[PDB]
Amino acid sequence: DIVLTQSPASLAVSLGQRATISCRASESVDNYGISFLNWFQQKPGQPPKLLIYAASNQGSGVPARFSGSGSGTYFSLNIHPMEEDDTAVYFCQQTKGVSWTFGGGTKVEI
Amino acid sequence: QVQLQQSGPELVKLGASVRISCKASGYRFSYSWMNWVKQRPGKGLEWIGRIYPGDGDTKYSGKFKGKATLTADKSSSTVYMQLSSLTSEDSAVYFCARSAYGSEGFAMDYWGQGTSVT
Amino acid sequence: RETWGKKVDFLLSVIGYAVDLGNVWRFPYICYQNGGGAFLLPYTIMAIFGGIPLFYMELALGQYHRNGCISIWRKICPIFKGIGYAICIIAFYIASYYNTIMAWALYYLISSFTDQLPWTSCKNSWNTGNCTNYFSEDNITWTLHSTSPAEEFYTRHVLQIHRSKGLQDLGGISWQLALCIMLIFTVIYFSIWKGVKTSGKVVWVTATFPYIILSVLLVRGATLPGAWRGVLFYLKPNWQKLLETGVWIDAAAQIFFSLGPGFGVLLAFASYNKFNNNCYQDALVTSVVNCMTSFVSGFVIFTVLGYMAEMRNEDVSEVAKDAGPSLLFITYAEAIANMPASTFFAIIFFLMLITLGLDSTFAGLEGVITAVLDEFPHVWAKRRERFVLAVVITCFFGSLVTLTFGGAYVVKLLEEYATGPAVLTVALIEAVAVSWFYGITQFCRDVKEMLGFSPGWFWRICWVAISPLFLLFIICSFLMSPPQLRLFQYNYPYWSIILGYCIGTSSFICIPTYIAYRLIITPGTFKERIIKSITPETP
Ligand SMILES: *[C@@H]1O[C@H](CO)[C@@H](O[C@@H]2O[C@H](CO)[C@@H](O)[C@H](O)[C@H]2NC(C)=O)[C@H](O)[C@H]1NC(C)=O
Ligand SMILES: CCCCCCCCCCCCCCCC
Ligand SMILES: CCCCCCCCCCCC
Ligand SMILES: CCCCCCCCCCCC
Ligand SMILES: CCCCCCCCCCCC
Ligand SMILES: CCCCCCCCCC
Ligand SMILES: CCCCCCCCCC
Ligand SMILES: CCCCCCCCCC
Ligand SMILES: CCCCCCCCCC
Ligand SMILES: CCCCCCCCCC
Ligand SMILES: CCCCCCCCCC
Ligand SMILES: CCCCCCC
Ligand SMILES: CCCCCCC
Ligand SMILES: CCCCCCC
Ligand SMILES: CCCCCCC
Ligand SMILES: CCCCCCC
Ligand SMILES: CCCCCCC
Ligand SMILES: CCCCCCC
Ligand SMILES: CCCCCCC
Ligand SMILES: CCCCCCC
Ligand SMILES: CCCCC
Ligand SMILES: CCCCC
Ligand SMILES: CCCCC
Ligand SMILES: CCCCC
Ligand SMILES: [Cl-]
Repeated sequence: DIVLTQSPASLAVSLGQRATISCRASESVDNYGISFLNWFQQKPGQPPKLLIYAASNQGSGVPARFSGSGSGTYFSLNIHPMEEDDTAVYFCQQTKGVSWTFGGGTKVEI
Repeated sequence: QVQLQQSGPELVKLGASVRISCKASGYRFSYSWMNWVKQRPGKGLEWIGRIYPGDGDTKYSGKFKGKATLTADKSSSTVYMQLSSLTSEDSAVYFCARSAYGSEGFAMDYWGQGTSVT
Repeated sequence: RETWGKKVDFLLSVIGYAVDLGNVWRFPYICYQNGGGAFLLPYTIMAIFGGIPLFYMELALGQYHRNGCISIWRKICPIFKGIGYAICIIAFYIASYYNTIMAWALYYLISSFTDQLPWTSCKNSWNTGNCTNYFSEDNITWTLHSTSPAEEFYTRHVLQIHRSKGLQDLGGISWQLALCIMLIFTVIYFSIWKGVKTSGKVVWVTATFPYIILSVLLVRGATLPGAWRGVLFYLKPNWQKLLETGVWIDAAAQIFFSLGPGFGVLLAFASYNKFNNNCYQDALVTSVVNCMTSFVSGFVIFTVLGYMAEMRNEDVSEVAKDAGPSLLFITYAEAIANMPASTFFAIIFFLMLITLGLDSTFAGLEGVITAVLDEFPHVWAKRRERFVLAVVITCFFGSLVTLTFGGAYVVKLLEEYATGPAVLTVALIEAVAVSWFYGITQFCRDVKEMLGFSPGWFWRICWVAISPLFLLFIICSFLMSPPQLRLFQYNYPYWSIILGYCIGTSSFICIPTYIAYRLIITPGTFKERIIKSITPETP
């Protein structure tokens, strides 16, 4: 399996501040131009919800607040317009071969 | 719209076995994978395995290769999962996420309500 | 009576020679691109008109003069010596664009080692989307923008074309194909390292399995439902497309590519080990066997295409609309995907295809090595090792543009721009030279002296005004009609025509260059220089 770890542990919720979440993909490469990696969001007591797929494209029913960037090994997420509603846990799953595994998850709470 | 439901709560008995179903509807059944994740109370998500409807492939994560049995049924489009040798550790919530239509391979956000066993 | 003595004798020996890639892959694609049935009659007409006489003339020249395509003109016409350089450039372009199909076949054979063939389903193996696998076993409807798993596989795994938006924007280089083309070039270099192959025993082992496996594939396609709908499309007269369409150019290109005249392979391979040994009875039989093999291959391809069209419930000429050289790796893949022993038969088919491609490319690269050694025997004829390696490196460096992500946009360009018009004008020039400058009477007397039988009235009139006039008319029709193509929802840019015309010119410009260069070294006035350069060089 492909080991995927997240460097951050916990952020601070603040109005009008940028949040940066990165996943470690030291053993990973792009196959056909699209990065096999997804971004999820799971609220406390709610099932997980798709946020950003392929790290570049926006999912279904997601506002323009979350914007993904990066390719290859390092990835990033832009949560610049963070309000009091974006308090949840974001995971990081890769879909390269049979290696589907999630990450540690970073909860945001001030 | 693509509806996706699951079964109700169950009881984890020492040495017994359970069966969790996942009835999907609203799109092509035998065209996308059916993921199965595990989430312990307090801990994070944990992938178990995948199954493609149509007797094509059958994959697992590596830690549930002997405790999970994914069974498909194209008659009613209800994917099953039979666990074996349960214990006090397998008491978690099992979801049912439908994979994408190929290249992207992401979750189509059609997740179930969760089968919280106890 | 039905003695079948002609089928009895010499057939088991001629059938082992006419095995090239220009009849199993080039003929079906050309026939389907212009419609089946309406192409067979112009094909055989152009063949009987200008492919057998030129074949016999090249064979006689190679048997009598016994020299390479660069040294042949030293005893016929010193002015038209640039034909050798033109043939070398044409062969370089071939080896630059011909090895791509071999690399694709090798990659397919490598990927066809698992028990589950990737061409059966597209259940998100590597990169898929908008798939339709269940044709009739589940009885589902077919809608627009639907592609079979074979086409998606060929377009997304073996030739990643989605990375490049067109010919004007080329991506990187796929190492998965370079690692195979390097092994192919190494195997090719290890086979022509010495160049000693006249009557080896490898033909009886590499030409017997291809025929039996082709017959097995034929009977498998015939035992497949939906085959009768493809036979009628392959045997339709369609006199409308013959009148004013312009199918003669593709037919002539296929004839000159499958037969051999035009690439200097005959004059190089026939100038040894044979001298006055039952001439006039080999070229015709070889051409007949090649035409029969091409017809069998086209029949198998159309039999598979008929089933493919009956499964999709669409038109026969609408299944592969913009598909070019990918007609093999789709129809053959879908046909093998329904056989009981799919993996073993696929491996055997790819192995025989690779061996046939190797045997066909070993003769193309040989017509240039033995040709330079006859013009410069004081420097290159001694080494025999530093020249073949140099030409292999040159052909490998030139075969890197076709290995790009836009491979389908480069192979389709050099297919009818570097082989269609160039080979045609080279053959026309050499034929008119041998006819007028060397003299038809002298050639007829030489043939009668070297064989003991003068050519008939049909042969003495072909090289005069039958084949040259036809070639000139085809060249004029090709130059006056836009040869613009279309492939994968993107036909071509505007500068593509200019690029193709420039590519087809750099190979032909050698003849006028040598014509304008030879008249400078020889002294005297214009008429004196012409008279001195017209007569051949004396030993
Ligand atoms: C399968 O479906 C996809 C999604 O509609 C098709 O992709 C698009 O192609 C059509 C024309 O073929 C365009 O009009 C759309 O704008 C394209 N979509 C996007 C997002 O660019 C695809 O062509 C279909 N067929 C296949 C993949 O063979
Ligand atoms: C597709 C196979 C075509 C074979 C065509 C063979 C043509 C043979 C022509 C022979 C002409 C002989 C003329 C003799 C005149 C005395
Ligand atoms: C991973 C196994 C690779 C095996 C490659 C075999 C290549 C055979 C080439 C035969 C050419 C005639
Ligand atoms: C999928 C990767 C296939 C690699 C095949 C390599 C075959 C040997 C290449 C040797 C090059 C010198
Ligand atoms: C009708 C278009 C003619 C384009 C001619 C381009 C130049 C051809 C000669 C190139 C020599 C290198
Ligand atoms: C298959 C069509 C062949 C037409 C030419 C037949 C020639 C027969 C010997 C004169
Ligand atoms: C940008 C267009 C590049 C075209 C290259 C054509 C190469 C043909 C073989 C030398
Ligand atoms: C990413 C580019 C990979 C290129 C592999 C082939 C290199 C050949 C160098 C001569
Ligand atoms: C269903 C019709 C099959 C026809 C096969 C013809 C084979 C001809 C071989 C020369
Ligand atoms: C097109 C080049 C040949 C033109 C005619 C030459 C005739 C030479 C007769 C001796
Ligand atoms: C309508 C006349 C077109 C003439 C085109 C000539 C092209 C020569 C390329 C070398
Ligand atoms: C175009 C090929 C030139 C070969 C020169 C060999 C000396
Ligand atoms: C001695 C083998 C050389 C192979 C060269 C491949 C480009
Ligand atoms: C050798 C030809 C076999 C034809 C079989 C048709 C069913
Ligand atoms: C000995 C290597 C020769 C390379 C020639 C490249 C054109
Ligand atoms: C875009 C890559 C071009 C390679 C050219 C090699 C001669
Ligand atoms: C033997 C010469 C024949 C010339 C024919 C010209 C049409
Ligand atoms: C249908 C075209 C026939 C050409 C005959 C040329 C002699
Ligand atoms: C490429 C043309 C060269 C003509 C002179 C050869 C010596
Ligand atoms: C066709 C080229 C003719 C050159 C003549 C130079 C005197
Ligand atoms: C092929 C008959 C002549 C067309 C111009
Ligand atoms: C044929 C390319 C040059 C070799 C010396
Ligand atoms: C069909 C054009 C002929 C020019 C000689
Ligand atoms: C017309 C070309 C002359 C080269 C010396
Ligand atoms: Cl042919």
